[PDB]
Amino acid sequence: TPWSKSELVRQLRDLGVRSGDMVMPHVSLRAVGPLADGPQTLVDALIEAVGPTGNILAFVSWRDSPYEQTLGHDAPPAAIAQSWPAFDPDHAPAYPGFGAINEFIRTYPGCRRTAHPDASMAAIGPDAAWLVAPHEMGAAYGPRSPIARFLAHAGKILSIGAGPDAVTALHYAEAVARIEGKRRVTYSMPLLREGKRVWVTTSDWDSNGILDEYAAPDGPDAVERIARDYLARTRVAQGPVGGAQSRLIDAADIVSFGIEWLEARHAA
Ligand SMILES: CC(=O)SCCNC(=O)CCNC(=O)[C@H](O)C(C)(C)COP(=O)(O)OP(=O)(O)OC[C@H]1O[C@@H](n2cnc3c(N)ncnc32)[C@H](O)[C@@H]1OP(=O)(O)O
Repeated sequence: TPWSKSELVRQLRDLGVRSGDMVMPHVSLRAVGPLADGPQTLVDALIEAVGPTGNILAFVSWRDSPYEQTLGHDAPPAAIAQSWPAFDPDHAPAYPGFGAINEFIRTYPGCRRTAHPDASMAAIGPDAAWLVAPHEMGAAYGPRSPIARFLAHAGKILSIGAGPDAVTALHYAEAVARIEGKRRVTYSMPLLREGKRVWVTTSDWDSNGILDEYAAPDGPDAVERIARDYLARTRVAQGPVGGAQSRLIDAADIVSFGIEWLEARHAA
């Protein structure tokens, strides 16, 4: 029998979600189980849990991000630059690999979208416009990014049946950690400025592994190793959301743990 919206709200209340919270969810819909009206039931429950003054922030990215097609080039290759669609924030579908719930979040009425096509975040609430902008190329997940403002607003990370590798907020820890040999990447994104399509090439921290030893694809990255060490040492509210084992993590605490984690293992 499918979970109802009221049942999910009660579970979110037991986990510790309160009205007015700023919550960032990472969801495995298969772990949640069948819902009354599909994935929209969980979206409605999250919005009711945080209340009218609460906020939802999701890393949704973009289904058609030309990341690999422009990686390692000082400019988009000719075939990519001439035909790739421009990133239209209010019309770009989310990246499916990060969870099918994100396409329901980004299409919710009133949801805002950041202008960074590869690191695009979706936000719902009174602080959505403040979270969503600015999000310029070269500041994907570090300072001046929605994650940075999320960390400065007592944000909570809601892992619903998702693995420790999904903690997007830990990309901020990699960005500011004073360690040696941090990996950087160069790619190009097609932006939409005043209806005109503009290619922007930038360099930023490698979000697929900040260090060489964490960047192998077979393959736990620095995010997974930090999150596993954190969850093995920290008391965190845990309980069911639907059929999924869930965690409500203090974002500022796990990021401070991540900075100390990286700086303790690598010289400056
Ligand atoms: C450090 C970083 O930044 S990592 C980047 C950010 N990544 C994240 O946030 C990921 C968080 N989520 C996770 O980690 C999860 O474990 C995942 C997404 C990787 C895998 O979990 P899954 O449950 O297998 O994927 P998902 O959440 O999308 O749900 C899949 C179900 O939704 C279904 N579905 C897909 N689209 C729709 C749709 N429009 N309508 C209804 N159902 C849909 C799929 O068919 C599937 O159902 P099925 O069992 O019948 O095949």
